[PDB]
Amino acid sequence: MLKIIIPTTMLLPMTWMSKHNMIWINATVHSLLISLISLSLLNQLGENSLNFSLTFFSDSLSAPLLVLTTWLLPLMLMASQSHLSKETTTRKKLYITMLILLQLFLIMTFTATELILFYILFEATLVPTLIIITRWGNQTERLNAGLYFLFYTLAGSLPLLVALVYIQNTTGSLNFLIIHYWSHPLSNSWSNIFMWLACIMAFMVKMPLYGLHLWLPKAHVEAPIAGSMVLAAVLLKLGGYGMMRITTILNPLTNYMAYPFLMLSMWGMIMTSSICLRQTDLKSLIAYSSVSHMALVIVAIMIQTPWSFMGATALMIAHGLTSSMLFCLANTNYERVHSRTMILARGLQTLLPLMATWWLVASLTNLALPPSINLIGELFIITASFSWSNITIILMGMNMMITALYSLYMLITTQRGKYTHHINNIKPSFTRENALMALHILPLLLLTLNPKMILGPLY
Amino acid sequence: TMMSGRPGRVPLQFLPNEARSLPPPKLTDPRLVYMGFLGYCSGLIDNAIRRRPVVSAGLHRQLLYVTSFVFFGYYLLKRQDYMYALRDHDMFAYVKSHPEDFPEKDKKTYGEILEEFHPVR
Amino acid sequence: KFYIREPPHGSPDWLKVGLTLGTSVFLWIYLIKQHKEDVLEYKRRNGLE
Amino acid sequence: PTIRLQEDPDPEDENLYEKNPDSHGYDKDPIVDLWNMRVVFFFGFSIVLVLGSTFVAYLPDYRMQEWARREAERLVKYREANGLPLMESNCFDPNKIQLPEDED
Amino acid sequence: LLDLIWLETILPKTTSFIQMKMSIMVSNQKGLIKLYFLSFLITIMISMTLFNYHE
Amino acid sequence: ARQWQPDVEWAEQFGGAVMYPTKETAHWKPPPWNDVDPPKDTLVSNLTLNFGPQ
Amino acid sequence: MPLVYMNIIMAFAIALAGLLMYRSHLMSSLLCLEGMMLSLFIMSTLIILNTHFTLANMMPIILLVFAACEAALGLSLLVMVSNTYGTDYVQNLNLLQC
Amino acid sequence: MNPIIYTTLIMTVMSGTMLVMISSHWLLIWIGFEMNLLAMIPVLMKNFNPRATEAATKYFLTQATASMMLMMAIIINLLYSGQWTITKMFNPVAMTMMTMALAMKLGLSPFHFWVPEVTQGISLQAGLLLLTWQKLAPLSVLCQISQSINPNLMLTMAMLSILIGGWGGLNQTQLRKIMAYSSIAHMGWMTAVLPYNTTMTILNLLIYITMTLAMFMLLIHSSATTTLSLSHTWNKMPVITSLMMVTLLSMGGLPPLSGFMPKWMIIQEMTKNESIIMPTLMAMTALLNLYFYMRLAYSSSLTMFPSTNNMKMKWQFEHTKQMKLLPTMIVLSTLVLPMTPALSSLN
Amino acid sequence: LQYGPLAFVLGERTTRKLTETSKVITVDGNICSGKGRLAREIAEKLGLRHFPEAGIHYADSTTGDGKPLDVQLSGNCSLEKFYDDPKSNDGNSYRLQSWLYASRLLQYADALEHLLSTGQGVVLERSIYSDFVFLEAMYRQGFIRKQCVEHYNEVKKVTACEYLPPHVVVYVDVPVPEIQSRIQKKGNPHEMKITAAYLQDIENAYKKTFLPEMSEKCEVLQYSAREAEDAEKVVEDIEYLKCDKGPWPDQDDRTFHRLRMLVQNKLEVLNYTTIPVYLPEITIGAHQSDRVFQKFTELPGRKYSPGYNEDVGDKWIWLK
Ligand SMILES: CCCCCCCCCCCCCCCCCC(=O)OC[C@H](COP(=O)([O-])OCC(O)COP(=O)([O-])OC[C@@H](COC(=O)CCCCCCCCCCCCCCCCC)OC(=O)CCCCCCCCCCCCCCCCC)OC(=O)CCCCCCCCCCCCCCCCC
Ligand SMILES: CCCCCCCCCCCCCCCCC[C@@H](O)O[C@H](CO[C@H](O)CCCCCCCCCCCCCCC)COP(=O)(O)OCC[N+](C)(C)C
Ligand SMILES: CCCCCCCCCCCCCCCCC[C@@H](O)O[C@H](CO[C@H](O)CCCCCCCCCCCCCCC)COP(=O)(O)OCC[N+](C)(C)C
Ligand SMILES: CCCCCCCCCCCCCCCCC[C@@H](O)O[C@H](CO[C@H](O)CCCCCCCCCCCCCCC)COP(=O)(O)OCC[N+](C)(C)C
Ligand SMILES: CCCCCCCC/C=C\CCCCCCCC(=O)O[C@H](COC(=O)CCCCCCC/C=C/CCCCCCCC)COP(=O)(O)OCCN
Ligand SMILES: Nc1ncnc2c1ncn2[C@@H]1O[C@H](COP(=O)(O)OP(=O)(O)O)[C@@H](O)[C@H]1O
Repeated sequence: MLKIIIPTTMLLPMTWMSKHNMIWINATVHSLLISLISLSLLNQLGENSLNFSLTFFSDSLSAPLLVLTTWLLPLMLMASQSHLSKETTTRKKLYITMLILLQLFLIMTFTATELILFYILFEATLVPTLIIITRWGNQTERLNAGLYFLFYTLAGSLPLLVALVYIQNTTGSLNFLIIHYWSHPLSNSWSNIFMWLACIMAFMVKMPLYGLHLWLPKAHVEAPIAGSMVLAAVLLKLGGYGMMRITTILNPLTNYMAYPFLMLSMWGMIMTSSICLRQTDLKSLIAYSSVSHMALVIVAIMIQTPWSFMGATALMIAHGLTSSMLFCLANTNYERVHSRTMILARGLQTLLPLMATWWLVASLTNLALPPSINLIGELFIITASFSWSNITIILMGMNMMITALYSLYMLITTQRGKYTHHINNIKPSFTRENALMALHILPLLLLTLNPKMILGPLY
Repeated sequence: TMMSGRPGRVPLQFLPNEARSLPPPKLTDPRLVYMGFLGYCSGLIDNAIRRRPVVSAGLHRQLLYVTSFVFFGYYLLKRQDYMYALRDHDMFAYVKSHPEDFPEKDKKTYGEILEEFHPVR
Repeated sequence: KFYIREPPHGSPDWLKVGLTLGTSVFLWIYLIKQHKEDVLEYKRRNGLE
Repeated sequence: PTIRLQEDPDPEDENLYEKNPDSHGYDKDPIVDLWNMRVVFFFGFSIVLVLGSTFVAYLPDYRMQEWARREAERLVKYREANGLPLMESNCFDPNKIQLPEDED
Repeated sequence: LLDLIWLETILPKTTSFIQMKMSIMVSNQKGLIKLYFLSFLITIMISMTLFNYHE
Repeated sequence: ARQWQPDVEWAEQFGGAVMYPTKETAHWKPPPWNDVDPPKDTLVSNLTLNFGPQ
Repeated sequence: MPLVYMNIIMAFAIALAGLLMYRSHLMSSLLCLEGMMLSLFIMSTLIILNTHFTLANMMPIILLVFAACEAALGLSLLVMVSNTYGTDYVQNLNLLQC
Repeated sequence: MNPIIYTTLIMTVMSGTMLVMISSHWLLIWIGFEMNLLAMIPVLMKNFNPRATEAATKYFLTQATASMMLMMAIIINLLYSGQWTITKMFNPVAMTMMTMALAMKLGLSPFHFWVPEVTQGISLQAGLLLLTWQKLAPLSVLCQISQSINPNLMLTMAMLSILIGGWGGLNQTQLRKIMAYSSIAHMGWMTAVLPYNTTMTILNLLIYITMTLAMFMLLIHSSATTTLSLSHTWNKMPVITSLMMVTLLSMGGLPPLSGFMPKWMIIQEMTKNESIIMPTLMAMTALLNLYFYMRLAYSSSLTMFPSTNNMKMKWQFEHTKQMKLLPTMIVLSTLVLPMTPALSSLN
Repeated sequence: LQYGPLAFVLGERTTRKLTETSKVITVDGNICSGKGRLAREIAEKLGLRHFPEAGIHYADSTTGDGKPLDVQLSGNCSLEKFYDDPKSNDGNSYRLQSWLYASRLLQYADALEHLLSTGQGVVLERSIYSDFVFLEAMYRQGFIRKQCVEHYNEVKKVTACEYLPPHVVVYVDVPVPEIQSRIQKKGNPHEMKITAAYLQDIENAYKKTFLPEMSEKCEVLQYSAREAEDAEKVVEDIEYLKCDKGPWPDQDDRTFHRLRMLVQNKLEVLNYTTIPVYLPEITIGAHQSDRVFQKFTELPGRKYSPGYNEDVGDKWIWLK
């Protein structure tokens, strides 16, 4: 699959040799071409993976993630080129380089065939993101946000490295195929309990689990728009991919281990969905929405049923798209009014109608309206949980009610009512913003047309 | 430690005579290409630090950087391959000379081995 | 223009350019010859060709 | 000086619609702006979106699901034509399985 | 109560406080070699009677 | 509108003798810009000798 | 092991402790260092004399030579410290505290 | 100092280190250490001031005491076995004495106190020399006798060094003290794997020396010795600060950078043994070093600090003498992880 | 071969090019004195090199093309605005004072480099040793604050201690009424606003501090207004001096090697001028710093090194 990896490494010097006023055009065009190329990975087999070489492979869980990454890069390029207009050409090329390196690391991450290479790229993704946040953020809290983001990740991921090298020393290999075919049960031991914790906690922190989720509001609120897009769309799904890969070795230990994580995920689902009801900041509301959805994905991965895994894959894809669109929609208003307070700019449907319908469709997909892929994934997870325990429906049911509540609350607060009288600098929506919204939203509907492409290997 | 003392080893050779019975790394070896890339990056950083046009300032010195890195990398790769070949040779010889420590166990089929089943529910 | 004429010449320092290119060419030729000799020696030892 | 710095004042926002009433919000130069709009629309909506969706809709059935249906039809036909249970609870033939001789 | 206070208190704020306290304790030395070499003597005595006795 | 960048008040917290000023190290002073402390004007004490009369 | 070996090793330990403990004057610490050289010389000579190793009879000479090198180094440093402060007190050597 | 005398002193330092490395006799190794110290003392005092005199005196006292202990260990080993060859160290008391002597020569905790003071009191060139070249000989001797080394004592000192370097580095505003504390932590990382595999020790040594050379050469290029003096560099040399930030990230140990490779190999080698807890603690403690590296990166490259008016005059002048191999050290300090298997040419 | 350790180990010494006529000379006088013409006459009679007094754009003349740059890109201060509004709250007074001190330090380094490289002597129209008189004049008149004086003193303490004082100190003494009359006869509108107390403070500083301090280490030759015109007398007075009291007779080849390594590398000379002391008058915010620095690199021959700027006519770049 070097036919996708090498064009990105070629995006690098093409950007660094493009003339000063053609960087955005070249980057967008060739990133769109690269996404078109990567779209060919969706032709998956039904029994085994696509083993390209000794180091790279692809199944139907990683192909939609790769397509999502390659599609997200041009969207971030379009969203970034507005707030970087006054920026010097060299640092604009540096920003584009950061985005390209992030894409390359993500692309190699989803297809690395042994656990150590996956770990190396999984953690290499931290450097471009940190540089983006702490160099191109706007406020003074970006430094502390970057510190939280870095150290939460590393604290949970270093024990993963120790566990991985221990596992290879004991079993002889870390290639995923060999690990799956030669898998053996884990005994009920303290050593095994701590090896389970070391294997699981890094991905819990990345999801994030409700407990260790504090870094996420700081990182997503202080980041520039492209940073927020990549954090919400792809970087949260690294933990889900890692769990769905590493879990095969962990069983049968997971049955008595997953209890605290399941309880944390469900109750924190309720808690973080309730937090969105009293959020005075829009970006923080979207961030806590992401936390609750990813808690649902954690429950799905933990209970380990085929329907669970299909729902988790669908929910990961759907949430990536929806959260990216919501962040872009919020950033449009932010660039209008230079403040993130929700109640500052009100009644925007009167002044920005098409942007108002973009808001409506984003909010509708956020609260899992049928037959969107959001609800497909959520309902599959809910059915799997009901099979796991019939009492889960109460918690699941409560979450659905609060999710619809804060989604429509955000829509009503920002779009309806009467426009604030003092603000007179609300210009008509640009073609760039409307195109960006359309390019987020059209793939969601086209995907609900053909939903088997994002349902994972268990399909 | 482990490889420091070995019989019949010249102290500062860096490339024993027995290493010539191994296939040399190809000149298009990806590791050599990475060494050349490292040389190119060193040349570019040299241009940037000295406040010169990064891509085009000194072509002769950039070429010297690239060829120096490739030249060192070729012998580095040869020595790497030789040491790994020695490791495998010694391990195989030790396995062969100590049969009782590496015995071939009986082959069992999955129809005979009884693995406990853990239901997922 | 420059007030003083920037001791690194406005033309290339032909001596340094000369020996830099010379050592690059020499290194490349030596590496090619070493590779050919290694290939022949390896084929001679192992009974291939 | 009653100040702390020799710092530039914060500049005000530059409205793109002022110098270009039809500005597309891509760049300040109208020509580069128009061409950025055109390339985004053509390579996003025309090439990747429509042609990619068409390519995805006509992907060959490598998932082997019509094949599975045909195989199921053949086995059901054969088994019902011979008075067979149409599916057995043993995934593998018990004869090729050697259970432990005793558990007492 | 939970996010802005207690979840902050337990993992990151406790870590920062403990690391800052340990940094202040370790770094703030008087700069005098008298105390340093007294510490060296204590360390040497401990090593001889602990690690060394158990051969 | 513009991105926030550190000011004098922000930069002066990295200009002390150490990070985390405390009660004990509050009276420490940062070393001289060039690492040359002023010469301590040590009073020289010559030997005073009675040479004679005896 | 003989008892004279105990006495020499105790002399070395006493000199090491005396060096480790600092009072005021630097000079006394250099005295302790030179005493440690003296004890090492005596121990080496006794061991070398007892088992008839002929070729090591020269190493105490080299030990004394490098002992003198250390002594000269310490004296030069003490000269410079006293020139800076007027006394050889170790309390003055505290500029690198901050 | 006369250039001829300075060159002679530097070559005497290097010849003492080489004599330590090429000698099979204990007396000759001791003589190499003594020659190294004798020529090393004036180099610290090349630029004369009270602080340089203090650093020279403290360094001399520490190294002289270490030489005392090393000679005593040699003599005890001779007494209990008439052997002059550097080998298994037949006596355990002599082995403990030798281990503490070499650890105090290296600066391993609890003997770490001298290093921050001596590094701060000397110039950046002498600090570079002290923190790179002066570690080779004690580490070579420790490598040669690692079979008889006691795991309990060496691992205790290594863990103490990592903890103390991480903690002490957090409190520091001066750059030389930060480099000294990072040196102590890296020394602990090097000596933790010493009883298990000396090839990993040599690999960590080479990577650390490359990163340290890059960092000192960057700090010499931009004449900065404090945090705020380095906060000015972006207004004169932005490329230097960007390279410094990447080098700092590499120093922290984050992948895919060169710095990550030594810890990754050491952890793997320790887990080939049982040794599970200690590598975990080592990584969680190296997090502190990463933290204060990031503090430096925030102050120097990822934000823009206020400048002064006189920098406009510096804008018109070039860097007169350019240090060779700065570009090479930066590249080797960042982009060398894919060449990791080449460590097999080290054993 | 650029001068360095290698050129010192083999061959080059500088006491074999000092020919007893070097005699670094600095001429000092109160504003609007005939010191410039006296210095020019002294230089052309003695065969020395004359250094015109360092102004705001002195560094511009030694870099790139000798043409001055914009005030916003170099200096960021004007002398005219100091004469118009010496108490303006933008900090122009002390900013100008510190920029002038840095310019004088650079000029002293250049003069010393020329002296130690060719042996030829130099004549200076002022020095870093006498720049403090304007500082004290501003401070006594309330133009600047005490913190500015402390910052100046720190920079001067860490910078001026590394150089050698001039051999001969020439002072042109012209009383305050006469210099006021000369300013009135000048024609410049801006200067005419100099209060007499300012010139009195400058004169007081020169007589009380500069000359007494320079007396212990230099040859001080005071003159009067009428003695300055006949420069032959001054030159033959300089020819019959005994340079015996300063630190110059105590200088070896190693001290000269150190000083010659210091006088080149102007970045090392200017190192301690930009110490991180945050005075509001001279501290520049991040945004303005970035903007002005970006503007500086947009200049015709300032983006790259002095040999690699294509847009000023440098060819063969790819082969350098
Ligand atoms: C994994 C896949 C591959 C990835 C490998 C890693 C990345 C690539 C290699 C990296 C090293 C290579 C270059 C390093 C030296 C360059 C330094 C530099 O500044 O460049 C300026 C230079 C432009 O300057 P200029 O033109 O001379 O004039 C403008 C002035 O110089 C303007 O001068 P200025 O003074 O105004 O500049 C000021 C600016 C200058 O500051 C900088 O430019 C930053 C310098 C980069 C640091 C590099 C450190 C070492 C590399 C480590 C990389 C880490 C990767 C791992 C991921 C973590 C990311 C950190 O500083 C700032 O403004 C502050 C911004 C702070 C941001 C902090 C982030 C910085 C670190 C990020 C590094 C990430 C990699 C960047 C790679 C490219 C960067 C140029 O850039 C280039 O032109 C070179 C780009 C590459 C050239 C390749 C072209 C070859 C031919 C093309 C065709 C290809 C083959 C053809 C055949 C096909 C058949 C047809
Ligand atoms: C903020 C969010 C953080 C993330 C939260 C992650 C939660 C991780 C918790 C892991 C759950 C399982 C760990 C222990 C397994 C068994 C539970 C315990 O009760 O053991 C009992 C045993 O009784 C006692 O509880 C033994 C453990 C006593 C010590 C544990 C106390 C720890 C206090 C909790 C601290 C909070 C955790 C967070 C730390 C920062 C069971 O009896 P037994 O069947 O015989 O033993 C089964 C295990 N065997 C078979 C291997 C032996
Ligand atoms: C960032 C990487 C840092 C690299 C450091 C500098 C890189 C260049 C190294 C300079 C090359 C010349 C050194 C030696 C050449 C000829 C001398 C020859 O005799 O050396 C022999 C063999 O050569 C050297 O031993 C090996 C040098 C190889 C260095 C490169 C390995 C780098 C580690 C992996 C990182 C990847 C780097 C990729 C290139 C940048 C010594 O054999 P031996 O007497 O028995 O060893 C005694 C000590 N032992 C046994 C304990 C080892
Ligand atoms: C502004 C005006 C609005 C109102 C006017 C609207 C105009 C008319 C629109 C109304 C018509 C409704 C459509 C009716 C459905 C017909 C389409 C259907 O037949 O196609 C589906 C097929 O859907 C496609 O598969 C959709 C492709 C999915 C999108 C591809 C992704 C594009 C790349 C963008 C990046 C996305 C990244 C996220 C991760 C993937 C059926 O699936 P399938 O039965 O099997 O295929 C049939 C062909 N076979 C039989 C040969 C197999
Ligand atoms: C955002 C913050 C998150 C931080 C989470 C970090 C902690 C993750 C959980 C523990 C990680 C450390 C596990 C160690 C690596 C696993 C390797 C392993 O399992 O192998 C075991 C080794 O098991 C161990 O040694 C485990 C020792 C644990 C010591 C480290 C203490 C860490 C703190 C413990 C409690 C906290 C952990 C949970 C906290 C969750 C986060 C709140 C078997 O080795 P043997 O010695 O050969 O035994 C069998 C042969 N006789
Ligand atoms: N350190 C300083 N501070 C303020 N003004 C100064 C300083 N140095 C020189 N000047 C001004 O520069 C101008 C020229 O000085 P001067 O030599 O007296 O005139 P001329 O060149 O005609 O002889 C004068 O107006 C003087 O005030």
